[PDB]
Amino acid sequence: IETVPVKLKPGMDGPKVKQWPLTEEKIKALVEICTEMEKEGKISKIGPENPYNTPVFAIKKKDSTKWRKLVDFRELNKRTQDFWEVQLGIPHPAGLKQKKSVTVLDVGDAYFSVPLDKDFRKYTAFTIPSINNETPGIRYQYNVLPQGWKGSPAIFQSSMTKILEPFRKQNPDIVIYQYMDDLYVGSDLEIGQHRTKIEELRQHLLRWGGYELHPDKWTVQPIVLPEKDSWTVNDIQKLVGKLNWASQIYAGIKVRQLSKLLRGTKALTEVVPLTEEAELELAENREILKEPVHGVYYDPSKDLIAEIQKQGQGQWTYQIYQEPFKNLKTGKYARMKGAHTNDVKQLTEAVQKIATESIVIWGKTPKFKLPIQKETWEAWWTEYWQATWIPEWEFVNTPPLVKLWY
Amino acid sequence: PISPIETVPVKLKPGMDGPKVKQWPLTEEKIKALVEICTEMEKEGKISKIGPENPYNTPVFAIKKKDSTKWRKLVDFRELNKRTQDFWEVQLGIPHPAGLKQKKSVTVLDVGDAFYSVPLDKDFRKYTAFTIPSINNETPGIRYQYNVLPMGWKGSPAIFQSSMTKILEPFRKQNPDIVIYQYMDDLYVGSDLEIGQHRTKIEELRQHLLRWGFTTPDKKHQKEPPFLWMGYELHPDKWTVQPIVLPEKDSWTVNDIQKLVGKLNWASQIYAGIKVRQLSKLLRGTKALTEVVPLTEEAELELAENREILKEPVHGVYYDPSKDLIAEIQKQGQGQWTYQIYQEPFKNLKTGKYARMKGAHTNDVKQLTEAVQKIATESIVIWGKTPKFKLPIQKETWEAWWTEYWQATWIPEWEFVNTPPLVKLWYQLEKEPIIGAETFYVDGAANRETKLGKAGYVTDRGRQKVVPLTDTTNQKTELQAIHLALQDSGLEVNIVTDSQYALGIIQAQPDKSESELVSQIIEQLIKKEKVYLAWVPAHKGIGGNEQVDKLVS
DNA sequence: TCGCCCCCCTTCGGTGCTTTGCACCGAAGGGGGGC
Ligand SMILES: N#C[C@]1(COP(=O)(O)OP(=O)(O)OP(=O)(O)O)/C(=C\F)[C@@H](n2cnc3c(=O)[nH]c(N)nc32)C[C@@H]1O
Ligand SMILES: [Mg+2]
Repeated sequence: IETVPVKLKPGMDGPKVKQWPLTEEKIKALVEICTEMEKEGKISKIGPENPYNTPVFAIKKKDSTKWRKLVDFRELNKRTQDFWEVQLGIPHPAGLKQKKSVTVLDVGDAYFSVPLDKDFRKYTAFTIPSINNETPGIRYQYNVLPQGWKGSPAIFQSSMTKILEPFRKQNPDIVIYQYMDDLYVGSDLEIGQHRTKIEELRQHLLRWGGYELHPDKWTVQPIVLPEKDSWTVNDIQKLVGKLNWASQIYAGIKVRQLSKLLRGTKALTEVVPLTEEAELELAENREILKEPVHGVYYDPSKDLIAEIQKQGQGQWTYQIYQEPFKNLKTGKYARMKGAHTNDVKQLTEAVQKIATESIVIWGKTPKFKLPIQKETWEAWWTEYWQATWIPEWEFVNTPPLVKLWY
Repeated sequence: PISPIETVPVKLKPGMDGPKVKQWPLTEEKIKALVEICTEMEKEGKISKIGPENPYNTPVFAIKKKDSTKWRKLVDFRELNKRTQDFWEVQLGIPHPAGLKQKKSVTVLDVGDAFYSVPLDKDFRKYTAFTIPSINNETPGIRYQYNVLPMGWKGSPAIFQSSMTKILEPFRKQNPDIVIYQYMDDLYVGSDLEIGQHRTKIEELRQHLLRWGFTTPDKKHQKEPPFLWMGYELHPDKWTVQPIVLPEKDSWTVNDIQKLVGKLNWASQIYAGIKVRQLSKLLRGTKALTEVVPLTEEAELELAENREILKEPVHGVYYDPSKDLIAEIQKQGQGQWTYQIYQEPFKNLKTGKYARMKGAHTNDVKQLTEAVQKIATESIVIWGKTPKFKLPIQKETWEAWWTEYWQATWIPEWEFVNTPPLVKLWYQLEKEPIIGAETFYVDGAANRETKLGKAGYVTDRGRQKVVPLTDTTNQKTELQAIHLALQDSGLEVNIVTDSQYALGIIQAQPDKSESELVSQIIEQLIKKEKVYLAWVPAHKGIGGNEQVDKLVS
C-alpha cells in the first residue's frame, strides 16, 4: 500500500520525552508484546542515533486480564499536522449521546495493517527500560500506523468506513463514532439485545482484523443553596460569598439585601433573623440556580477544559467549559471499590469517566486541571488507567474559596 | 581489534559544518608524545592520516588512568559536539548492588580499549580531524582522523552501548539463567551453576566477544570475591561501598563544603542517619567557589554526627525476591528524613535520605508523603516493585489529613511504627465557628506603588487596631493582619479575612515556611486551642469586613 | 582544557494568575559516584 505523506507542524521537532520507571510485570509484558510485533514487522529495533523518544507503559483491565501496551503519544500528537486541515478527520455525530447504551471497543489493532510514511517513523521511537538498569534501554520505532497516534484514525478513515459500511445500513439506528483507537457504538435496544449486536460487530471486525455506558444517567448537579430555618452570621456570610462568585456565571443575582443583614461587626455564631427583603432575595436566587444558564454553546474550534474538586467521602465535582464561567456541563462523580480509601485511584477513575463523557458528547477529551500534586499523580496514576487514550492535564492547587458545588 | 559490527550512521545538526579549531600546547615533549601514541593507533587502524583537503580540525590531549601505567587519550571535541546531532541516550540509570540476587558463581570482566573497538561511520570520520603540530610551529604538521569511536565525542557512549547490546543479545537469549549486568564496558556475570560449568560459559562468552572484536584482558578479569563493581565490593553474603574519605580542613571554602556534602550523599545509600542540611546551608548566598566559609556551630555538630556514623562498619545485603520489601522512615528534624529498605530485620538492602523543601510552605505530612514517593520510585528502579512501608505516623493523623485537605493524596499499604518523633498535624482549623470565641474581622492593604501598607482588625467585642507597614506587599499586609488577630486574641478565635491567598496557605496546615512571617503565624496557630478561619469577598460592604476595610484604608 | 549516565543542593529565570508579587517548575551551576 502507498504511504500517506505526513508532516509535523511548521517549526516543530519530534517528541523527546524520557521513559519513566516501570514495574516488573509491565516490563515483562512490554517485552513479550514488542518481541512479537518486531517479528511481524510492525516495529523495528533502532539505536540512539534516533534522537526522539516517547514514554511507553502497559495497562491491564480486570474485565480483560491481558496486558495492553500504551504509548503516551500526547507530545507527538500535539506536534503532528492537523488532519482537519487536510480533511481526513472524523466528524462527530450528535446522535450518540442520546442512545440508551454505548459500548467501547478497542480497534487499535486495525491500524497495524497500514504502513507509516517512512520519513515519519523516527518520531515514534520509544524505549523499554530494565529492572535495576541491568542493560541499556531497548528502542523501537513503528512501521505501521501506531495505536495512540492521532494520525492513525485519520489515515485509516476511508478504510474503516468500508469495514463498517454493511453493519451501518443493516443497523441504521445504531450510531458509531471512532475516537482514536476506540469505537463508541450506541443504540436503544435492551442491554441483552444491544450486547448481541455488539458481538455481531465484533465478529465482523474480527473477520478483517469494557462496560456499557449509559448517557441518560449523567445527571448534571447544579449550584444548590442550603435550606435552614435559623441563619447565623457565618451562614449568611458563606451564602453571600457563594452567590457573589455565582454572579460571574449566572445573571441577575443579588447580594444587596443579604449583605445588608450583616450590618455591624457581629459575632459569627449570632443568629440574625431574615427580612422579607432578603428572604425574597434568596428564593429568587434559588430558582436562577435551579435550571441552567442561557447563552452557553459548544465551540468546536476551542479547547475543552475540565476542573475537578475533591468533596470528600468519595465525591468529586467537575465542570467542563471552554470560556471561564460558561460551563457546558457540571457534574459529580462517585467512587466504586468498597473501601473508599484511595484518592488517587478515585481521581484517575473520575478523569477517565469525565473524558469519556466528552468523547460521547463532543468527540474530544478536555484538558484537565487536576487537584493533586504533580509528583503524587505521577507516582500512581498509571496503576489505575484503563483507557487507550490519555488526555492532557495540568496540576492546580486551588483551595476551596467556597464549597460552590457542594 | 575493530568490531565488524555495522556502523551507526550519524549526522551533524542541519545547517552546521564541521569544527575548525587550531592547536594548543605545541611543546616538543608533547608533540613527540603525540606522534608516538598516534603511530600505534594507526598501525591498528584506529586512525588514519589525512591531508589539507580536509578543512576540519580539533585539538588533542591526554590524562592518566586509574589502572596505573596506562595513559588515556582525549580530544577536545567540544565544538564538534555542538554541531553533532542529538542522540537518545540508552543508559537510563545506574545498577545498584541492592538489586542483585545472591549467586553461586560470579565473574566481573571488562572490555579493553572498548570505544576503540567500535568503528565510526565512514561519512563522519572527516569531522574528527586533528592536526599534530610541527616542532613548535615550524612546518605544517601531521593530521589524523578517527576510524573508531573517539573518547570525548558526544555520540561515542551511546553508540558503544548500543553496539555492546547487539553483541551480547545472542549470548543473552541463549543463556537466560545467566545474569549479565552491562554497564558500559563492564560486565558482571552471575549464575547458579557450579564453578566448573560457570567458567565454561565465561570463556564461551569471552570467545563470543572476541569474534566481534572485544578483548577481555586478564588484568580486568575478576575471578574471586571481593569483586570491585560500580564503586562497591561484592561479597557472597553482603556488599560494601569502597572507602569514602571525607575532607579534613582547618579552613573550608565553598568548594570543599560542596565536596563534603557530595561525599555524604554518596555515603547515605548504606550509612543510615546521614544529614547535610546544616552543611548545605553554608552554601547559600555565597558568591565564589574560593570563598572561605566559617562553619556554623550547627554545621560542626552535624559533621561530627556524620563522622561517628561513618566510623562504624556497615554492609548491605542482596535481594531475595521470595520475601517482601520493607521501607522504614524516621524523621530527623528541619525537614530531613532518613529511610532503610530491608527484607529481614536489621539486614538493610540499602538506606537513603530525603531532605528537599518543595514549596514555600509545607508540613511534615506532605514531606513524609514525598519521602514515600521517592522511596516508591527508587524501589521500582532497583527491584521492579514498591515496598510495604513502616511509617512513624498514626492512622488518626493520616486520616485526619486526607479528609481535611482538598487535594487528592495517598500512601500505599503502611504500618504504624512508634519511633518518635512521630509525624503529626500541629494544628487543625475548626470546621465550624466557635461559640463564645471573639470574632476578628481582619484586613490589610498595601499601595502597589507606595511600598506602604496597613494591617489591622475590628472585633465583635469592640477591639480595634491598625499597624502601619513599610516596604511591604499587599499579600504581606493580609498575612500581617491575620498575624495580629492571632497575636491579640485568646486561645479560641474566629477570624474573617478577604485574602484568598492567606486563607489558601493557612488552610493547608503548614508547619514550616521559607517566610518568617508565615513562620510566625504557624507558631501562633500551634499555641491556640481552637481557630476558625473564614473568608468573605472584599469591597462588598460586609459587616465587619467593611468596618476594618474602611479603617485600614 | 574531553564524553555519556544517575543522585543531591542551590540558584535563576520563565509562566500564569480574573496577579502587580507569588508560587510553581524546569534548567543549569556546583558536588558525589559510575564507566
Ligand atoms: N567503553 C569504554 C571506556 C572504558 O573505560 P575504561 O576505564 O574501562 O578503560 P578502556 O576501556 O578505555 O580500556 P581499559 O579498560 O583500561 O583497558 C569508557 C567508558 F567506559 C570511556 N571513558 C571512560 N572514561 C572516560 C573519560 O574519562 N573520558 C572519556 N571521554 N571517555 C571515557 C572510554 C573507554 O573506552
Ligand atoms: Mg575497557
